[PDB]
Amino acid sequence: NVELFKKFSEKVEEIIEAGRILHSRGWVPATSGNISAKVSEEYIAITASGKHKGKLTPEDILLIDYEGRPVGGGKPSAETLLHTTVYKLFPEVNAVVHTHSPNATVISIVEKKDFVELEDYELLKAFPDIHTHEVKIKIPIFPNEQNIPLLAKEVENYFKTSEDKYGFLIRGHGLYTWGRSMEEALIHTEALEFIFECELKLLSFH
Amino acid sequence: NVELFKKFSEKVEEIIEAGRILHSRGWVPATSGNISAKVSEEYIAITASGKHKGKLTPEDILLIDYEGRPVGGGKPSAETLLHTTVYKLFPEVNAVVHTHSPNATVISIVEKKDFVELEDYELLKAFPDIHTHEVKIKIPIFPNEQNIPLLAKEVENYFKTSEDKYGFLIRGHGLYTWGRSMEEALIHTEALEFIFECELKLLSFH
Amino acid sequence: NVELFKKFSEKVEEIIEAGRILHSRGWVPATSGNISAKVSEEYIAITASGKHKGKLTPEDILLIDYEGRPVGGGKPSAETLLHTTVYKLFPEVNAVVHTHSPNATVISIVEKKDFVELEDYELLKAFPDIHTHEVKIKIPIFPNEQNIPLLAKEVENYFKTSEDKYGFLIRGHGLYTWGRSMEEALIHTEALEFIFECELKLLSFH
Amino acid sequence: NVELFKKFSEKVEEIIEAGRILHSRGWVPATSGNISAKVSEEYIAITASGKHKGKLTPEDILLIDYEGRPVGGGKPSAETLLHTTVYKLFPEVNAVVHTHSPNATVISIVEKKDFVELEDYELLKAFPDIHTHEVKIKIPIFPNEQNIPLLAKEVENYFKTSEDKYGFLIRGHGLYTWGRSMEEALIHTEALEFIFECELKLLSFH
Ligand SMILES: [Cl-]
Ligand SMILES: [Cl-]
Ligand SMILES: [Cl-]
Ligand SMILES: [Cl-]
Repeated sequence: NVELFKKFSEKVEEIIEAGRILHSRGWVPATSGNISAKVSEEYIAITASGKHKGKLTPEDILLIDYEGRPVGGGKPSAETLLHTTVYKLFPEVNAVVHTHSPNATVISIVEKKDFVELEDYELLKAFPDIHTHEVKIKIPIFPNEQNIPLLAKEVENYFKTSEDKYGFLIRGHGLYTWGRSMEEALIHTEALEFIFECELKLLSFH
Repeated sequence: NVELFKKFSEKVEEIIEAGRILHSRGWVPATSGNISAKVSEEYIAITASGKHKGKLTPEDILLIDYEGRPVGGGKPSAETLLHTTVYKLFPEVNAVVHTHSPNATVISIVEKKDFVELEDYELLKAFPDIHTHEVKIKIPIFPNEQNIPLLAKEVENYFKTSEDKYGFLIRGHGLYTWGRSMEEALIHTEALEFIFECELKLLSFH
Repeated sequence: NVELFKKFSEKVEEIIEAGRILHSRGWVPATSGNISAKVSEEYIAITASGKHKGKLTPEDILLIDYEGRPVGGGKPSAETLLHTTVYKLFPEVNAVVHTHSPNATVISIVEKKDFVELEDYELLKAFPDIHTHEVKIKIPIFPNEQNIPLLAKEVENYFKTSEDKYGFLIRGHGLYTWGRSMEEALIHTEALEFIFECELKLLSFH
Repeated sequence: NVELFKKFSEKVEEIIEAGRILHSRGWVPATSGNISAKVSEEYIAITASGKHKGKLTPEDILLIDYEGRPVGGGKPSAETLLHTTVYKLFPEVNAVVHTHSPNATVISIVEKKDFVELEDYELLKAFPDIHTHEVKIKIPIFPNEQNIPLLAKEVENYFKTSEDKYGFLIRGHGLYTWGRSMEEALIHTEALEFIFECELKLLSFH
């Protein structure tokens, strides 16, 4: 079976910790959000969807394949499909974080354009990874597509053709980001959650 | 006397902890709110109304009957009647939480409709209990009925005939939720408090 | 010299703790606010005005008389006069807390009427002391009177003739409350700070 | 080499702590902001720009000269130039703090005038250092000048000719303050961040 058990357990502890941190920020209320971490080139560790991310225990962490399918046999879910999609788009990514903050939810409902943009040299330093011809951090907003494979399709199309790879928003579902490490993903989450705060606060005088 | 003393003491510790958690969220300011836990099919443990939920001690926890009456003889109160009402409506419920957050209070005053609604698949996972023909989490708002038995009446009528059983709001009094366990009730409280946040924030641009 | 030293030291520790609690709430930013505690019928312990209430040490606590004068000889200050005023109005009061929250400051500037009112049975339980013919918690707002003795005069007149004795606001200076114990004062502060939150939030849609 | 190593290490620990405090306030999200401390009349310790101020370790602290140049040879940066500028303007200053809060960022975008003002006797006590003919705490706003030496020029001109020396804002970059000690700088930061809160909240009803 190899040393998967070793890496899996490490990701379990990594995810439980990430969950306590997210919760302390008010970004994963009452079961919303989800967290995943790369176990190996064949398996991913992902938080069970109905569990509160702020009180995880080993039993709440599931092991799936790059097809979003649960190793112990099963059918993929929207969340499981969406994470694997991220892993496939960015081979360097080892962690995916989905938050569901009040600001993200609200922005998902009032933003008329299909993206949120800000331009913050200050915040760019959080994405030393991304090289682009712009200085504006951009966050694409995807529709609440009930058709999962199509939603995935649009996300792939966007990121395959876009220089910016900060994260994305799915209206009525929440924010998604990722990183080469859980630390990098959390940092990205914070950066984006910050933008959502400014974006709205602006639209409280506009 | 049986092992009531055993269960009572466990609920005391459960309630004091729930109170510290609620307070840390700013949901039980200066004595507002109240917490109750099922001791047995004949008794309920409830927080004394004039005590700060964030600094409870065993002496602040009262023992009442399913009639809202204080075991040591006494006359029921509005709060005591309202909780027992919840216990009677839902036999599976073992804990009731009443919060009084700034958002809930405000919503109690500005919402024109008699309910708050949102629709959040994400948040629905917090109510694995409820099965309905809708995807919108709904929260009924009841009037500041001075006539307690009538208020109770309306709450009973609503929930006896409604598929949704998330919680309810009493204008000028606060939010009410419940769960099969204190943990489940707290999680529900968070989910609903989240909706109140988005609801208002929306109405800051509408 | 008696056992003043005993009581003084107890109030020192009481005040330092009250200060850490206030600061954690964001109610005493950068030196604003002040805290006082009754040492005896002849002396009061009060926090030095230029010290940050969230990092007090014994050296930051001053001992004054019921005349606001610093025992070691000196001339009274506005703050010292205002607290002694409170102590004189309410003989049962042993602690006075002055906070300076963003909400209080803002309310001090936008409220057109000379008082803030709310009516919250829920919050009334925080003032088991006050008996009145009303159900609305009321907070009088006094002008930024440069003439200290006149400001004091108006405060005395108000409370000598008013049934409500929750606390008061001095525009451009901050909120004031008190209690038979520091715990009671802090609880009152929270109750009033809560009202300031709702009051404004309302005026974000009105 | 002298005892620089002694002082440097002390500033390292001072800066890491300041960073944890700033982060807990939500003022240095995802790498934004920066912190510096005077090591000697020839060297300054400054936080690396791309590191998260809330998770600093000795390796993230750089040593530069009063010319903003990195001792180990290198070319100055905007941040490094801006801090040294502050150190040169105020010889008593031993610490510089740059925050990047949601409020500061937002204010940087909506404030039409080139400064923010408030007038708060209460807050003035936080600046026992500054003597002026006014009672209003003033914060000058400088443009997002890509031309660094010119930005520096304007900042110097302002403070060389202004009685107020509370701090300043660079649109799209963040708030800057300083103090004779890190504690004094943090206190100033809080005072200014408070004003930004009130300023906006006002402009939510104006
Ligand atoms: Cl807003
Ligand atoms: Cl709002
Ligand atoms: Cl507001
Ligand atoms: Cl606002």
